[PDB]
Amino acid sequence: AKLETVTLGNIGKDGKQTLVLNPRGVNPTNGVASLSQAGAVPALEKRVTVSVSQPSRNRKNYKVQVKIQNPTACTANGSCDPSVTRQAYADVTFSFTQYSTDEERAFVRTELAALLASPLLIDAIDQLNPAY
Amino acid sequence: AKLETVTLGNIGKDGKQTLVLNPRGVNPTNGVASLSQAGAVPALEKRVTVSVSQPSRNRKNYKVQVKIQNPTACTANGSCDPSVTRQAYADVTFSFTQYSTDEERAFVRTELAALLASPLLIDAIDQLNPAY
Amino acid sequence: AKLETVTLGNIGKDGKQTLVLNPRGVNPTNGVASLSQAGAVPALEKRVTVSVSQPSRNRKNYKVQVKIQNPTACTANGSCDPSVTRQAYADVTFSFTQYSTDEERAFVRTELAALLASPLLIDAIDQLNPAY
Amino acid sequence: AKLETVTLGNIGKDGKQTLVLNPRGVNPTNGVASLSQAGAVPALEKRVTVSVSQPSRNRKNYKVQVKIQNPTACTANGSCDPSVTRQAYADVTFSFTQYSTDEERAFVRTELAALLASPLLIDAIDQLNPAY
Amino acid sequence: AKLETVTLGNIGKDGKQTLVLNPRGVNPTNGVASLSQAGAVPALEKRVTVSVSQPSRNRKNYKVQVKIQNPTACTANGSCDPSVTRQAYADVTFSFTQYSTDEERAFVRTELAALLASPLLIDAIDQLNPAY
Amino acid sequence: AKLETVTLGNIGKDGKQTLVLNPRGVNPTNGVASLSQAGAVPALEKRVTVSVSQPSRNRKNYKVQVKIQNPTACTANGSCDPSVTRQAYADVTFSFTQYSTDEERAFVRTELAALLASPLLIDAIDQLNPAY
Repeated sequence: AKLETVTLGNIGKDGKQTLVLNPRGVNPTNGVASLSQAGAVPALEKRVTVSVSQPSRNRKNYKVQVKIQNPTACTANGSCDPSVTRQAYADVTFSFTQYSTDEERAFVRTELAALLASPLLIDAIDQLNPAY
Repeated sequence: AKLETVTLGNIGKDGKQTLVLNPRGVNPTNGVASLSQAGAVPALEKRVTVSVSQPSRNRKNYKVQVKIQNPTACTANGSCDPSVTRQAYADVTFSFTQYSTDEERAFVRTELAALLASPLLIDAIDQLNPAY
Repeated sequence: AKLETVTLGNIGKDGKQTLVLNPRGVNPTNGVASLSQAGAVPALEKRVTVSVSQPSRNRKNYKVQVKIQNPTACTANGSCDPSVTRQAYADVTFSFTQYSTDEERAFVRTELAALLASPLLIDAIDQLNPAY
Repeated sequence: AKLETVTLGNIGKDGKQTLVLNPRGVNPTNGVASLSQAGAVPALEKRVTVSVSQPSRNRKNYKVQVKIQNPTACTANGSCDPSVTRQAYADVTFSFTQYSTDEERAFVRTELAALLASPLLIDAIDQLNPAY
Repeated sequence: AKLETVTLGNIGKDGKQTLVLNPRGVNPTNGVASLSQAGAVPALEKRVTVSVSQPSRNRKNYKVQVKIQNPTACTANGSCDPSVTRQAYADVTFSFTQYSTDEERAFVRTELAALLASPLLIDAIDQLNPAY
Repeated sequence: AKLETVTLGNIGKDGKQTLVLNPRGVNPTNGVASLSQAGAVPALEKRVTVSVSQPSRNRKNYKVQVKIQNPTACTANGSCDPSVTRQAYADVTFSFTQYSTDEERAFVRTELAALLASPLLIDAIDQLNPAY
């Protein structure tokens, strides 16, 4: 699409947070758009990436994949600038036949958005206990 | 969580559709919960799967992964029972340090759900045109 | 150029048809812009692609190449969504020395456009009989 | 068709030039028609060539291809007769199924002629800047 | 940034010249933006290029590099269109840790700009004699 | 030139800082002049270096290159003297034919200084986002 500044609301465990992702570049040799929460230092800011890839005689399917990467920082022992002490990642990969309709594709996008909101996925992701 | 019958609403290109996923089994040797829209014949019904997996000395990270799979069917040439004529898949994989807080995990989950609703991701998925 | 939505008229055997090509992305790893007649399903829509490529120590010449690809579809045997039952392609490849003037290049472009309108090229492409 | 003398008008950067291509032969071992602006010396005259080639069990497709070759000359250093000091080439290759209709072929030819007049294709060829 | 038309003033040995660099394209397979003083023939025009490159598990540092390339042309012996008879190149490469602040980067940028105005660098570049 | 103490003003993100570089030596086996902001401890001070190199039957071109190296120090972990916890480097490399005029070289030098002040390069170096 148009590589706007995308800004998500009603985010978080709260239900009441927000994230502004400014469009920190497009192509990096490898056809991947890129966004990131304007932060103190490059190493420290949340990120997202989106890429679509037309089918090449090799893999015959359209393939969209999104990636989230949130670093967390600690002003580690008595030092100065903070250190990244772990990262939480997420990435989806959609796969669609050349012959799929946009109604089909849109259903999959929205089905996953609804599924992430479900009580089952909340205990799978928030609480990390499995499903019995 | 508890392996309920999950029912997603406000789904679809419309914004006004709904999906009931009935809990068609749990463990299949490989720790994967499993649901499916009760449909005419096995081969023909929407699916989802959920798995979280504790870190084992090998991979040190908790890893949650969801998978969507929607067959689309055609009452193919002058025959009887319909055939699957293509499938649209999606799958996410969350990755969290052993040392991450649920606020972090829940934030990643909700950011992805909000991002799937954003205008940028809609053109990537529904319309498959990339980001410029 | 600016990746506008290009809209060609007075097209066709008629001389009286029109084609709107909406700019379905730019870079796909391999510097190829891309347009497409917004159509029912990905596999089914007309396309064009444009690429220029500066000379790199290897090939000393600027090289422009455009590509046309029109699928033609049949609601084949008593099924549903139609199948692509053939494609007609065309592609030009312009080659210009680093030392060429734009008048030189523009002449070649317009000569080829004029040549495609000529009686000789019409029997070569439309009617497929050669030239005697 | 008939290997007439073809004469292209409204050519050039101007829009107001013309090219007379006189039919300097047909077959040269390899079924290639051939034209040339009657010029001072063989090496110095603009050319075009046309070939169609019936499908042979090898390649199952009819294949038409046209080739432009315009040499540019300089009465280089205080000498006599001019030299070719570069060439600008263009060539198309059409590819059509045995099962294609002339309407299909004609649409491709006219689409390509229309496309060479478009503003986007002008910056790729005349100004050589790519598409963003 | 936005790939504007950059126009540098107070340039040159004089201190009193100006250079218009028009944005002749962006990506050419390898993520390199590109500008050039619109000149007679491609081979003959001044150029500049800019690239940033996110660190990839390989090289852990952000790396920005700018490149200048000015051909000089001679209406070479008794000919026509001139030939390029030498080029003067310059290229910078900035290298920054992921954990650097923009104040740090801005300091290096402005330090290098001030340093090119200094009396010492002028005898190194303009006059090519070393430092004693 | 004469290896003066160079002192750059109007430096920095501010535009309103200054840097004194005192001439801490010349030759170190490999013909490299050398300067540095007098700082607490060797490991901790800003640097610059300049070299010209006459062309030797090998590389036929004069080649001037400047290098910036700014360490950043943190009175890290409840210790004493600080440690260098990252460095920001920059280096240019000018390359001139034996047959270049100093006006050409001076133009490249001043062209690169103006270019570091331009709005485009500022977003490349300070903000690290590329050009679109």
